[PDB]
Amino acid sequence: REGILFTTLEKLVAWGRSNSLWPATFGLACCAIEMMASTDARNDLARFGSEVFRASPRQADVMIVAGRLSKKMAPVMRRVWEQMPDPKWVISMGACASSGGMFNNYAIVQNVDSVVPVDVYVPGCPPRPEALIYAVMQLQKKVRGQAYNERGERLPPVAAWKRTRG
Amino acid sequence: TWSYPVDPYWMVALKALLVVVGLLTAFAFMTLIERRLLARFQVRMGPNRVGPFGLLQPLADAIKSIFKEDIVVAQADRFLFVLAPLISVVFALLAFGLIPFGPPGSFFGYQPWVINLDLGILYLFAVSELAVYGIFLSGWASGSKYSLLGSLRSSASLISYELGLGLALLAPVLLVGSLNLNDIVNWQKEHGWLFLYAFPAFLVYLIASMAEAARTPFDLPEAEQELVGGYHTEYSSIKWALFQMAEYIHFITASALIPTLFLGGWTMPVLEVPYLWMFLKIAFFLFFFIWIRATWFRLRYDQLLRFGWGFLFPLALLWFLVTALVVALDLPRTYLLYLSALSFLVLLGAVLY
Amino acid sequence: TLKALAQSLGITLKYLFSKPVTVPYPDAPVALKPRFHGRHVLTRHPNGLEKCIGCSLCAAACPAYAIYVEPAENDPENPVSAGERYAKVYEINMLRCIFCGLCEEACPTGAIVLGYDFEMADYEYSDLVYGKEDMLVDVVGTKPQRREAKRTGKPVKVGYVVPYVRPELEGFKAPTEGGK
Amino acid sequence: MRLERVLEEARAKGYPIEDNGLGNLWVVLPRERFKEEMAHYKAMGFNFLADIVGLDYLTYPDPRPERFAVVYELVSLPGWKDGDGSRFFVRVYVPEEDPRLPTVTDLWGSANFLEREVYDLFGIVFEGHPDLRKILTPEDLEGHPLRKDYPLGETPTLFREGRYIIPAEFRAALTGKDPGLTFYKGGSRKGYRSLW
Amino acid sequence: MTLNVGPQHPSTHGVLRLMVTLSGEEVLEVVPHIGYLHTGFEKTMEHRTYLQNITYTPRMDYLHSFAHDLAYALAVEKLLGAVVPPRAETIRVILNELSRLASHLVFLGTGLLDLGALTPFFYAFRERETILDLFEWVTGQRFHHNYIRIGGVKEDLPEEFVPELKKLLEVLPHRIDEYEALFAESPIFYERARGVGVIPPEVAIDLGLTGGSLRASGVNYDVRKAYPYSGYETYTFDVPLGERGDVFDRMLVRIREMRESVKIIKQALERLEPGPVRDPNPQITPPPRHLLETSMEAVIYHFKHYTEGFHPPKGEVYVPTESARGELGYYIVSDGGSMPYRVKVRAPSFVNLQSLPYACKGEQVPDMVAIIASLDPVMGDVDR
Amino acid sequence: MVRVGMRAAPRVSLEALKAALGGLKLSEAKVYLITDWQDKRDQARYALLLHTGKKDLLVPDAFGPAFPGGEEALSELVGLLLAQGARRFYEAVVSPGEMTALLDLPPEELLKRVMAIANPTDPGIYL
Ligand SMILES: CC(C)(C)c1ccc(CSc2cnn(C(C)(C)C)c(=O)c2Cl)cc1
Ligand code: SF4
Ligand code: SF4
Ligand code: SF4
Repeated sequence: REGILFTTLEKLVAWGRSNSLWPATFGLACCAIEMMASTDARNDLARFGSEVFRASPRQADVMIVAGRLSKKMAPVMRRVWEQMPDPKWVISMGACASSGGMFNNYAIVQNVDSVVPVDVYVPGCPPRPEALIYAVMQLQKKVRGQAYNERGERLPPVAAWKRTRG
Repeated sequence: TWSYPVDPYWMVALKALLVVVGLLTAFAFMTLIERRLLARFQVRMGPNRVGPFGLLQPLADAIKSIFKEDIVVAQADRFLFVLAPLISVVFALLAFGLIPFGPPGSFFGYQPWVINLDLGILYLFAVSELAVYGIFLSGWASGSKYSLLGSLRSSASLISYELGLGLALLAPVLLVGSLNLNDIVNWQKEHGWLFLYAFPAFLVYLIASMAEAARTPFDLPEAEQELVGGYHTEYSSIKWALFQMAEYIHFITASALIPTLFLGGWTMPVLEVPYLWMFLKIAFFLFFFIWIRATWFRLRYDQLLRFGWGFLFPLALLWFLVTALVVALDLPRTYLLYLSALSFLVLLGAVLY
Repeated sequence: TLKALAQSLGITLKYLFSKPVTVPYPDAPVALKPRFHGRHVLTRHPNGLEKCIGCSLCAAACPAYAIYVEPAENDPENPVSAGERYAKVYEINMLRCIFCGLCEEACPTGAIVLGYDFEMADYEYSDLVYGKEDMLVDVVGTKPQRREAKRTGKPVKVGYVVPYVRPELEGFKAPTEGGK
Repeated sequence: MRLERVLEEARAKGYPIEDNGLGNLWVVLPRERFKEEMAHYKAMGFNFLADIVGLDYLTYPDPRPERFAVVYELVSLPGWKDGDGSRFFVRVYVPEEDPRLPTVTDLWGSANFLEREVYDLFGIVFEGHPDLRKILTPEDLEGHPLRKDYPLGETPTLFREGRYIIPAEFRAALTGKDPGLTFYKGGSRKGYRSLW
Repeated sequence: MTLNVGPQHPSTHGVLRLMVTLSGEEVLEVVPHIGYLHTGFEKTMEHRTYLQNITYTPRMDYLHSFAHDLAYALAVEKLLGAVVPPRAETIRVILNELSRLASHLVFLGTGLLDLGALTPFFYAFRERETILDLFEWVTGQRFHHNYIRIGGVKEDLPEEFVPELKKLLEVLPHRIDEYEALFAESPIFYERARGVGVIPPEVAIDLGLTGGSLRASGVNYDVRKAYPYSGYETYTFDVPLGERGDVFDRMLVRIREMRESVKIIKQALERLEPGPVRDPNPQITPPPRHLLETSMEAVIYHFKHYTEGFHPPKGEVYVPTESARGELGYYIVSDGGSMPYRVKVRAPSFVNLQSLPYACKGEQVPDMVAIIASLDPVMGDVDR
Repeated sequence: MVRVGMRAAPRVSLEALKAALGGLKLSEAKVYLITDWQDKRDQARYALLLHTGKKDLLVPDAFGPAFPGGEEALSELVGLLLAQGARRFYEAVVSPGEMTALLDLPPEELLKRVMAIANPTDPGIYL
């Protein structure tokens, strides 16, 4: 029941969800290859708990928006995001997803927070694979409830808990 | 069960419960070991993380698995959707008790095994059919024909090789003359390592078990990068875990049975220690099978069915008929050693062209 | 051609016993080349004067338009830049920045020059607009790194190592080849 | 070689030949003669259709005959049966209020997708197309992006305290018709070309 | 079964939608649906100075991007007649063949993983990292590197680049020969690839399938021989070809292309003599960074070039090149302004994709994956 | 295209929008919530452009929490659009200097600009 209502139990389940981040592959653009390189045999996102990679949205919690989110893919991704279990986290990978990138035009959503609740933002073009590990570590200590912004605020464990989805 | 004793029923329940929880912890740590061995295969190293040895990552994964929004999909069957994992798991756990882990009493007083049925291989075969049952049933229940075709692939291929399993298993019965695994094991103690007599059948059994979810048809199928498989794609929290668990238990059950019947299920001529040799041979078959997992491609379920039907089953039935010739005329047992050695030399020397 | 299955097994095992190749970031620092495109830095002359003379060439040549420069006049008594002009406001949106290097290539004083840090992931958009005093060469680390050093009591640890820092990065503090 | 024979065939037919000193050839065909001429062009052995590029000449400083101009690229593979290697372009202007052009689907199937793109990017409808379905832009998108009267749709870049930028009013680089920040543009910035 | 292999699923690389008209386990015909990544490079490029568009060029075909960089550079140069020093051109062809190696590595890793086993994805992709390290050495960027310029290249090579490159040129031939020993005597990959993928050269030509799979159908049609631009006239060159268009011959040709590319790398690097790096014509190349403190004219040219840029003559241009996916080119219309009037890209994978319903027609459902991977599509190229 | 409501009057604009909306079927209509300052929604102001396909409707920058009680009106508004069958919600980001003049442009220019620049939005962020 939501991972709450005991001081030890919420710490425990937050620990589990933090290190057991099961990525949901959503490769969009050239960010995708520097995403996969965070799993190659120089630098693997295969230690923290993300070795296995369930392409299914019904089985993976972290959605890595790796590339430009073109508008014709937005509504589809929409349902794909709703086709995730509720304990889900959404990372915005790359400049084109986090921001509009250099493609300031009619074609691209200029910030993916519009359609999906973003957990962590990561600048870069392409973000070095180790920066992707840094972003998942950021998300790690966020879902543990150990993350603070520049204004001093603690951030909720799971973004996408605060939106009247519909 | 002429020569084997019986523990009390409460001890039967205790031993069954211990076997189940052992299978749980075992498949978890074996998922870890498979990941790390794959890593060694592909230069990349495994999770030096949450452990030290990673041996606490499975607990984190399970703790996430619960609380993971076990969802009842709309447009799906209310009942079968939830019910099928119970079949796939239950009828997977069992069919492991028969495997002898030692002589009677080597369980610190009572019994290495759980049950020693008179007709064992039939029990294994019957409950083996039910794993495929649960698989394709889950494939249907999703109400997604996307996964449905994968479930059909599963059932078709596994059932073909499941038939082949019978023609494989026929032959050693002629030598042993009993359908209890323990008598076969004692035979392997006396005459020695049954596979020396029936290596081809062993192959067509081994290869058959490769089709039974280990890998390489690998049209088991899984969703990844192809027409999605059955028993997944709609389950979220525990039922998906239940399916992966049952498939891995089927894997380890085959990887333990193969040394049990043909090779030396424990019964070692050396040091004759009850448990360690059996566990070591299980782990050996695991190492080879994982080598195959991260070393061989798919067979597409078309060439796989053609191969199973045209190659495995005629060969297995022919070997059974030959063994039946020798047993019915019953004069030698050496003739089978000679013919099996020749057969192995054929299936091996034909490669190095 | 049945031999190839056995050969595949063999090569996979050969690579099995070949244990090493990987680097465990962040436990092992990534070796970055001295020319890497990283977090911008604003550089100072030896005199202590800042190099930026606020000429808006980095903003004009910025193909992503992430650079905004509000200028102001040097105060002769306590000057900040070397000329008669300095940059009162220099903010860069790391989410817009595509890491070209044109800002460096146009900077006539060598003030704005790409750095090396890549550990810049943060949670909020409006916090990813790095400011002048968040990129000056005086500082040691990225914004989330500094914030963690405050909320943690633990000093900043950079997760990269480089053979050396370029001359154009005079002053840029980094681990250098192991001399320390 | 077949390019030279195209030249000797067309020049007698009154088709102007546009050439820059770089080695690229344009042959301007009118609307009608286009179809049968290019049918003969395939019959001449022009296997390979590389490009179908749509052009909006609206914002070009010098005026042109028509707003839209579609250019096909015909080639002959050097390594096939009779490989010359002749590659050249065919330009055909298309009216702003009459975006008609017969397809070359019957000759090449390659123009299946390519022409569709021009119907997506420009208001050009290609007659004789198997299926003119919008390829790239979202289904609910209204209009044709690449024509100059269609906005690029820029969105401002954001900063800390109310400070923003609108790029189209920010860009210092000048297009052809923008006279510049001085009274005018002359010399090198009205066109510059070095002499090898 | 009009089955919808939807966008990005199941793990269909190169986000793409496929409506497989299919009864059973065969493939009647697949109706493709693309456009899921169209960002508008042909449009956004009309609004960036000639110097800036080099930042838009690589990011479209993000695997073999240096073909984009070089094609755009050559088109603009021919438009304004700039001279690339021989050392600059040689470095350009070195980087071109190197990114070709990286591209083919990624392509075969993705293909092998797509159906079958996962393992060999790593080793080849491993080399990519090393190659990337090489690039990170010179361009300071993994990919999307902004190095090339209209006159030539941005700046010079460090002393540290050549040794790492020689080390890789020593390890690569053995590595590639290992993959080929694994592959050529294929046990199942033979029964998986040799028969599948009917590529009649007539149809591959009619659909313009240039992406290296046409030479698998036996058409020796390569720009490196057909239209030498960057000195390939000066290289000892094997142009691999396939007898019958299938997956197997395709893959073998691509591997031999990798080895010959390594040989081209050796050849180019060996002939490397000191010299200049780009056309010093100030309208074409920004002033050298050292005399910014000496001349007014220096400040004027630097300022104008980095704010306005330069204005090439009124005219249209095109130059083709050979990408890891076939014939590429830029139709660039310049109106005498500091920004190009229009930039159209001949997207090789865009025209090459028309051959999917034909190719996968009658093949199996699983083989529809390999027959896509055999084509090596990059949807950043296609949607564009 | 009609213009109803006025600047900075969430309740008047909302009630006029209820009345003028009626039983309009929005199965293929498009809703553009134009705003400034992409990130900071905490103090955001919102204008609305409703393109039904057969006629269009404009409401100026009168919605959003930047006005007192503007979020409650915006909540009722998005709930209303969702009730009538709307599926496609869009947000366009324009400069504050644009937003005011934009409502004085001809219908064709305003509508073309907005439909060109739109960002698909999750309506949940405004509920
Ligand atoms: C399992 C991994 C993480 C390796 C995985 C993750 C995601 C995908 C599908 S995204 C994807 C992948 N490759 N490509 C290329 C450029 C190679 C064609 C794409 O264009 C796209 Cl869009 C596949 C595999
Ligand atoms: S941020 Fe760069 S690497 Fe990532 S999708 Fe955008 S252009 Fe590609
Ligand atoms: S590197 Fe960043 S700040 Fe510099 S010109 Fe490019 S986008 Fe602008
Ligand atoms: S180019 Fe350099 S001197 Fe000019 S405004 Fe930018 S940082 Fe300052």
